[PDB]
Amino acid sequence: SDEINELKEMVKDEHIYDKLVRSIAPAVFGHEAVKKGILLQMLGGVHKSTVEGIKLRGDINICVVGDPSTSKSQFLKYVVGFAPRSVYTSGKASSAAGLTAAVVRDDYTIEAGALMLADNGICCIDEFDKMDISDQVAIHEAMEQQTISIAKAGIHATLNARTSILAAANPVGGRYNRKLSLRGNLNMTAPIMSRFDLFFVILDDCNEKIDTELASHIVDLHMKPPFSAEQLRRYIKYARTFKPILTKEARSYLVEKYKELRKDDAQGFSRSSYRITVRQLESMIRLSEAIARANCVDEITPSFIAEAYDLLRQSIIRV
Amino acid sequence: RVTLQEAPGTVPPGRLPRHREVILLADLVDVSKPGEEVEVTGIYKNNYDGNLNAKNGFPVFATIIEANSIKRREGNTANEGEEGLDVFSWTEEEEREFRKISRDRGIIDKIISSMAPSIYGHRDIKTAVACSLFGGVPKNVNGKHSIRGDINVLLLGDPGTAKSQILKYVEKTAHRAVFATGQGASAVGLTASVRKDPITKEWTLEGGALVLADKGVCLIDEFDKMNDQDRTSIHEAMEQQSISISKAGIVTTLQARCSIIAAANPNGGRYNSTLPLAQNVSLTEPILSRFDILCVVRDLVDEEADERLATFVVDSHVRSHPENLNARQRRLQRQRKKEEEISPIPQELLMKYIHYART
Amino acid sequence: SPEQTERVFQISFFNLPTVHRIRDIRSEKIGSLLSISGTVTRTSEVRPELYK
Amino acid sequence: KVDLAKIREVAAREDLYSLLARSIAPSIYELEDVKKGILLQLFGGTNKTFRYRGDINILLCGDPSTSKSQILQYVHKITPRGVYTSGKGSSAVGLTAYITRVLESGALVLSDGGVCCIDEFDKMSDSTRSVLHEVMEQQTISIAKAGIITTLNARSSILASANPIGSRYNPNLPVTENIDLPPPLLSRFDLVYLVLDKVDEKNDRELAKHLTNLYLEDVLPVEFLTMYISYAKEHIHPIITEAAKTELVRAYVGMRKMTATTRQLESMIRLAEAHAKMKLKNVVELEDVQEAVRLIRSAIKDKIDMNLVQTGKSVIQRKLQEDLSREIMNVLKDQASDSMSFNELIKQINEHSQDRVESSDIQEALSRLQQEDKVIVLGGVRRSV
DNA sequence: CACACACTCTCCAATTCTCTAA
DNA sequence: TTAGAGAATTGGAGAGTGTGTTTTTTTTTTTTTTTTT
Ligand SMILES: Nc1ncnc2c1ncn2[C@@H]1O[C@H](COP(=O)(O)OP(=O)(O)NP(=O)(O)O)[C@@H](O)[C@H]1O
Ligand SMILES: [Mg+2]
Repeated sequence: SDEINELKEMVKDEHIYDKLVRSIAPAVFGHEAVKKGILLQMLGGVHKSTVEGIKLRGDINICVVGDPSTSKSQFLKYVVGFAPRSVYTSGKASSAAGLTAAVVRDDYTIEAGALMLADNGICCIDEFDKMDISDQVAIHEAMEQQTISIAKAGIHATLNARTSILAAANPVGGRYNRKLSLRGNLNMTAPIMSRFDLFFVILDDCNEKIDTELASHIVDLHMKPPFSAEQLRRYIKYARTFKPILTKEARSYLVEKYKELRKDDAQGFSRSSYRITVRQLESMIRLSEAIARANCVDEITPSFIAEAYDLLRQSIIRV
Repeated sequence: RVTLQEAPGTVPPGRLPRHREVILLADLVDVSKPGEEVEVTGIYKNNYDGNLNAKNGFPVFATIIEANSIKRREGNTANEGEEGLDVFSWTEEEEREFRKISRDRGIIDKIISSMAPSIYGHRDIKTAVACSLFGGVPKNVNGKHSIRGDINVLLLGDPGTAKSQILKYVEKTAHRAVFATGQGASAVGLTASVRKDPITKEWTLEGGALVLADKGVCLIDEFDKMNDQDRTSIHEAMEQQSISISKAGIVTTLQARCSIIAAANPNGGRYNSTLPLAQNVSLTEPILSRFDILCVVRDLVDEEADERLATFVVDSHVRSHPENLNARQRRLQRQRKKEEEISPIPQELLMKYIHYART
Repeated sequence: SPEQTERVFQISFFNLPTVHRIRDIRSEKIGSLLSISGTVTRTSEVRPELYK
Repeated sequence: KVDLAKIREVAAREDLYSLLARSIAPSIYELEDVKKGILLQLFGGTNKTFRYRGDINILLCGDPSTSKSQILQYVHKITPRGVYTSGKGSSAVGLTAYITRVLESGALVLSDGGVCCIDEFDKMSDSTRSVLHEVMEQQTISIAKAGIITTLNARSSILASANPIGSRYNPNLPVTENIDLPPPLLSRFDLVYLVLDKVDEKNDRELAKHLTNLYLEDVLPVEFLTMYISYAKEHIHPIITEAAKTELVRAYVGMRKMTATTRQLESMIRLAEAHAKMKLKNVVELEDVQEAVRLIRSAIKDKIDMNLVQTGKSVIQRKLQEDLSREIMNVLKDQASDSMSFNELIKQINEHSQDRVESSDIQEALSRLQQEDKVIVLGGVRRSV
């Protein structure tokens, strides 16, 4: 009951959703839309199994991209410190079998990889653009189908990988070439570009009032948040127990907001997309469920779909 | 004896799988093949033996399951409606129901609409999946010559288009099936390999995915992303439906009568409709000709097909939500209600109808 | 009901004043209650001892 | 097998920082700023629990023809704990850790607060370079094998040494190129010294006459220095003063106006702690901060070359992207195809378009243009959108 | 095989029990 | 009441029977998987 009075004090608050994105990664100055994404990643969508035996992904995948200098890895430091069932790994150190699973001998057996060791939690991947593409493709089943399946020597197998991915990346050339849409800054192709639910570009654009604020934070961080890590961890474990329901006004609004994303991504005489697939429709479902989990409400309003839709526009629009 | 080990999807990750010795007696022998997920009922027993008591240094007894029945954990498994040791067996009142529906005018188009009933559109893929899932007829001519009866299918296309969900549905629906993926599948994890025992320490065969799916289906997700050295192991099992090993003084031929369903993406990750097929894909004529249905999926934008698709996907999330006359029977009237909104035919009936039509 | 057996009680002492390392172990302390700190490398099956 | 008053003799002194520098390595001729920084690495900054830590990391770079390896030896002689090894000197798992018939442990571990000396660092294999990011950025290692799931604390101050690849280090060309070493690992060092000098009589007349001065006969705390270091590391734990904060910010702003990532501010904070731990001062002040800068300026000034990029080379990559755009459009106009063999691409682009650009730069610009989706590569074959 | 150890079988005499007369 | 002769039970000599013991284990080829080449 000593703890229940704190959850009661939290869920009653007029502005709790603001207090949550301000309590995430408190050692990192600014980047408030990334704080918001990381909160939603730790809440997740509702996992669903269809009457046809087809499984649907509930977990959210976030990609952070930016300059090689601009704080991205301090999120990965934070998340692997905060979130249960989590691992750190990175691109140059990577391999296909290091990420997923390897086969070991001397009879053969499974050696668990980074995406299995983080099953029901977050796999944090650093240096992601520097990962060899032959090792990058190994996660395409584990990102979407949430299982790793294997056929080698005498050991065929199928393994769980119900893991959220948080990936940190550098542009090809270091500097985010602001002249380009995200689809051109980064060595990723449509198969994996469409797997991540949303992308954040983050930058250190040199300006003196920002520079003086940031330097002031980094010196005060040397021994100079509205919630504690112990409070925020208990709030999340509470929020994760809701399974939000899509109301009829939200169901009908969601179809029009997906049409408005999908109409604009079209290119060439064929009207082919590149970023918008139905994985981004299911991403609005996953995000509006996590947005509802943070509010501790069992039912989705269309305003939570608007908040999800702006979190998708914030990845797409760069000209 | 059968050494039975924990199932890798229930074994917590990074912790070792446990095993037990199981004993099969008269009429239970030869019931299960190495590598199946099996469910045993039996008597848990123990006996003295000195080797335990010697090496462990305590009065400790070895334990054995004397098996009294065996079931093979096929189907969807998160399902209360599927009793008995064989989920693909039918009763007489079920065979009579197959005969009734088989003479429905338009039964083919009902069955095709029931392939992955929660995936919208793609009726050409559902058609190709239905044909591969029932198969043709295998033929032998005066004993001299033979023709392949299995139908192979290539799902080639753009991202986020249910190529992988169609394959994961066929793994639930087919009688014997095996699933494999890209860099996770080797030349001899498909096919077959030779093992050396640590004790008797001479050579034996271990069967790969195309043996463990024999009279069944092998599902190859991200087929374009296999190594060419691994991908070219399939060429014998596509047409000759065999695996001819000659390794370590073992020289022999296994049978491998699978249908193979494969899913791939084009070069650059997207289909480019102005190019010929041989330029959209990194494959070549000997493997492209072994596939005998090709499905091309283009994810083009359209303001009304994307309303119909988005409506179906939104309704499919609400219907599949985990919070949407005794309880063990009463759950089946709601499972039947939800399933029959989507599908012309019950999925439990279609699984048994397919196995019946194949056998 | 059948007859139900004698219950065996595991007395579980805890919260000792002092902790020993694996390198601090000495035969002089045989049969005496210690606490030991260490990291697990392996665990065996759960097996039945013949107790009585 | 096989007193406090002495600290006060040293700790009161006017010359103190220069005394300690000239007595950690008394055979070594000059290189005074190298000695002065290595000294701060021996003491280190400050630590806290509830992030950053008082470990410090230093790279030496320059011709193989000089005493810099002998410095790496003196540091191994002076330091508490620590290990000496080199870049080619083991497999990756032999430098980090492994599992056997059960922990194998290497040079990058079992030296918490101790100087991990490494030589030949330029010719370390890249699989072995890729060991260090978790250690240098998070003080830690992660492993999982054979039922073991585990993390290990690495916690070593690295002292690295590197040669130029091949011939003498050219001074015009950049430090990132001339070591052939990746900027996100290079940017991970707190200080990088170009340990270089020319043939120079007005030095070498002294150095040769100093080196041969050793053979002529039958202030230097020769042991008390390593004990002074040990007692300083035991007892002294600095803190930032408000009068230090205003300068740490102002100097970082000056360097940002001048060209300074926030890793420079993190380096300044930890060095200014070590320069307060030296003098045993237990408190960080303006007079300590100004040496932390002056040492960094003496290191870097003596744009930070990330991705091996330079301003006068990234403009060239953008001109090469334009060169591919025009070169394919004019052939689409004049020739009976929108595609050409790569031999005929090198035989337009390399022969008269510009100063000589090799096939690897063409493949870079063209790949970044596949990502922008303006040409299709097939198999050797390239075709316009 | 053959030569020590482990273990049982059998006989013989050594000791203690019991009764009688000095 | 002591002390000495005759009867019964136990100890252990020693004869007899039965069992286990040598003992190794790297080396050299063949394979299949990861990764560092
Ligand atoms: N036509 C569809 N109808 C309903 N749901 C769909 C449809 N197409 C895709 N989806 C859903 O969106 C996701 C993408 O399907 P998936 O099978 O993972 O894509 P895929 O075609 O194999 N793409 P990829 O893995 O990138 O090559 C899954 O959750 C599907 O359930
Ligand atoms: Mg797929």
